[PDB]
Amino acid sequence: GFEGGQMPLYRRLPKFGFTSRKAAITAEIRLSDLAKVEGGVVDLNTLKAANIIGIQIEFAKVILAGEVTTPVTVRGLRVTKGARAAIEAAGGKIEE
Amino acid sequence: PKIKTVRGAAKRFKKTGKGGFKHKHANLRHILTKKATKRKRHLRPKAMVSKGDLGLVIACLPYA
Amino acid sequence: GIREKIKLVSSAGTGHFYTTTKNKRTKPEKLELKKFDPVVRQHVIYKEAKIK
Amino acid sequence: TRNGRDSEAKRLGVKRFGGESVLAGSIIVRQRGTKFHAGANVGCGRDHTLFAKADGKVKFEVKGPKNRKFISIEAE
RNA sequence: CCAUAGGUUAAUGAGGCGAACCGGGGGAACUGAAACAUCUAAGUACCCCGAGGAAAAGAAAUCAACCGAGAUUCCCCCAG
RNA sequence: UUUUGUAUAAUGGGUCAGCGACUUAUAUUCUGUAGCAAGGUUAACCGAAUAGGGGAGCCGAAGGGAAACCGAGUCUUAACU
RNA sequence: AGGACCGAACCGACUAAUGAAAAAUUAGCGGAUGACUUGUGGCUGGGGGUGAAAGGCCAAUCAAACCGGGAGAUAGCU
RNA sequence: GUAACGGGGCUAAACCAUGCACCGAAGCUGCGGCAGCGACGCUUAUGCGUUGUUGGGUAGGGGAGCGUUCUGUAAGCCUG
RNA sequence: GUUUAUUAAAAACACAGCACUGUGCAAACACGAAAGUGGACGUAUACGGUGUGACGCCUCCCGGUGCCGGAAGGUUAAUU
RNA sequence: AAUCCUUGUCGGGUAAGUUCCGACUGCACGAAUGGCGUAAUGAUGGCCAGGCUGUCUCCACCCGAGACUCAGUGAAAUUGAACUCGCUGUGAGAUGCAGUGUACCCGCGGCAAGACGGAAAGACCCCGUAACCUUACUAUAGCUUGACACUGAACAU
RNA sequence: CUUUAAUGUUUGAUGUUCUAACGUUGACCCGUAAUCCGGGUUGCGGACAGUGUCUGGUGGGUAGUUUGACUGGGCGGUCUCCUCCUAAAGAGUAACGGAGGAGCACGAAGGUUGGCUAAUCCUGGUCGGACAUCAGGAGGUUAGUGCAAUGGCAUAAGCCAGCUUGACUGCGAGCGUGACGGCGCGAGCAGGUGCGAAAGCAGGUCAUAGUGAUCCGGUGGUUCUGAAUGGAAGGGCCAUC
Repeated sequence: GFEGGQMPLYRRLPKFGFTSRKAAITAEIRLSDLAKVEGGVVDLNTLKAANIIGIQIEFAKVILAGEVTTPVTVRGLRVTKGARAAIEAAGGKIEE
Repeated sequence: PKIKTVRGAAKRFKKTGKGGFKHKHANLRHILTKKATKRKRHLRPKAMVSKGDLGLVIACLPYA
Repeated sequence: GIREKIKLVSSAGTGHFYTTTKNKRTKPEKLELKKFDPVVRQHVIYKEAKIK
Repeated sequence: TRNGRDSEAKRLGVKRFGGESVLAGSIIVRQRGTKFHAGANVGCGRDHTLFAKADGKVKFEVKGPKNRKFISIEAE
């Protein structure tokens, strides 16, 4: 980013935003990844064990992505509407 | 050694879904009362980086 | 640039303000215009105050 | 000397010509005065910029007693 | 005045040299920043003192996050 | 060789022989190629051991928003044709 | 008597023409009891010395000695 | 140093007009050969009949090779 | 008298003399992180610095910049 | 004048004097970064005279040392390769191109017009975002100010 | 509250004296054969002096640097923006080419509704004149435009008046123009307004100059964030300097 002596593109443009420390400990979980665990019950801990989310992860959503066939009990996790619907269809249970 | 990121660049740009780069417009920072409101409004939203200076940005930000 | 700048503040009691210029030599009296407050979403009286 | 100065060229002039199909919004002419006047389905901006208000073919024509140039849009 | 300083003997140890590594005491500039002064180079080069086969560090007035870990050192990640 | 342009009276070479200049390491991207493929791959280390273990991690399969958050949507805005 | 005079040694270096010589020659020239000259030894060290001062001299090197190191400084130039 | 046709020389071997010949290049054509890039169609060893066309080149981009030393193949093969 | 060793010996430097100025002695000043040393085993008829340069006849402006003295007021640090 | 105009003007000196000496609108002398004088001194600057002379008119001869030849020894800078002529053009100053003229091959002694001869990556000039040398900026040794510390006791205003 | 006096006690500073810190480059004694040094006695000085830390001043004594470019080198001039010409009838187009302007103004000089039409000259008319104001006419924009020039402008964009805040907030199909940063034009949609009987017009001004990226901060709003937790600080987002 040296443009002769003209003020380079980065320096021209204003800085913005801030980093969220809470974003680094959240996670997104596909529907496909609910089968990868064992026991048919999906906690954070379980996910971690199954190497789906990672050790420093306090929070995790389940997104409508891929597809779930087996019935699953999602526990202590956020779920999107679509994802939730999918889970229901599969024959699964959801709980806070 | 690992490539170092240009930290300023990182601060100023965010990579998008198709490998683009959004950025905040210039000219909406001070000396505002004189600027027409419409112009200001236009400036507000984030803007994609142009084809010309894309390369430079990329160079600056190897880890994106 | 003798003509100084000022801010018309909303009498709605919101923070909202417009900003503008005025010639304080020729016009000592305060500027009061009926401008649109976008927080209340109504046209309110806006009274001149110092830009600071 | 006292004479080095000049301004940036403004790229005025007829942008779309006779018969050119235009999308509504498109600028037909940039100009200083109303060299061309706004005719049917053409708007005149604050800087006298004539622009299509409808999708169609540009149509230059002389009209009225003063014999003034008028740009219209023919329907399409 | 007593004492103490000082003085003469005796015993024990030290001294000097040595590649790098190690801990401490001091500590640049060229250079980069397309100039330059903050900044960088770099606590680098160099000088000095001391040690050992290694040194230093080390047994939480430490982390952590309401769950827990359990001195120091070193390697890969974390992460440009 | 350098130049708009050199027989140039512009540069360099007395000749021969020998030596004499785009390397290497680590990151990153794109191309080819091989592997496996919604998966791919392990690092230190253990292992006298190029095997095998080791998946700590990394990249990918989701994005939008400054962020909380939402999520095939999302941000914008009181709300979007 | 004398920073007195003329003048060899000795110290110098104004003019001249000319490698044996990285400053000399020959022919003349100035000082020659003094602020003179010379032997031996000593001391002053680099932004430092010394300087009757020319940026002079400090080992044939001086508007900042030499040697080694930072060091393959940097070189948008050849 | 002739030195203001390149020279000899020229009264046309000068100039104008019309005409028909010839010379004249690495241009075009002829014959032979090589290579690139496209078309179609073979029926294949992934190239072949062909058939168009292209092939001056600095910076520079792309493609394909020669040779040198060393490791394997090699206690092989060549060599008094 | 001195001077650019090696293109300048001079009108340049020095000089006796003159003036200003500092310095009371643990002197000013200078070399030294300092101890100390020079000044000087000197003491204002002495020592340092600056300029001028034998001898003779001589030698307006304090607004500016310095230095010296003053301290009434304005402004003014750490501190509080 | 250690004064542009300027070889100022007048005088002296010379046959003739931009210099010299003496005098009379200070471009831009001037009083201790001293003014004006000044005997003596000076390898000091300028000017004039006497003497003297190959300095010169204008060179001549002679004596020695080299140069030349013979024998012995034996360098150096330079060097793309040379079968290395003149002229007029051309190409920006031609041994090398065009046209033309001249010229048998090779030494030796001489001369220096050219080979943009040799020598030193121009010293001038410019350029490029080194070095040394003020009321530029920024610091800083030193000097100086106060506050606290080492630092205590009385008494008064 | 204005203003002082009384009794009780409390910091600030100001000199005079002291003697015990501290100084002594005064004297004598001892270590000692010793002009160093130390100890001892003593005189003088004395809480000063002088040292450390902080602090203002001074500080080419010394150091590190900077000292623009264009330019038929320096000096002079220039450097951003707007108008015209050069510019070759789309756009664009150079010169130390030829000519001029800008670094604002305006709460009306903006919006809208209603109305109006200029310069100059002639003739007549009190003071009144080349030139005020008023009549009659010619003229036809030769005038006007807040300011340069160009292009515009009578449906006036020129001149008067009435009511007003659209010089609105969120957006924006689609275009123009730039290497980019950016700059510009914009019908329509939502909300809420003003003028008009209404159709409609209004997101500044006849248009084209009146301007400055980023960083760093400042002010107001905003629970977006908030390093154990609750807050806060700081950060973000919107507005603005």
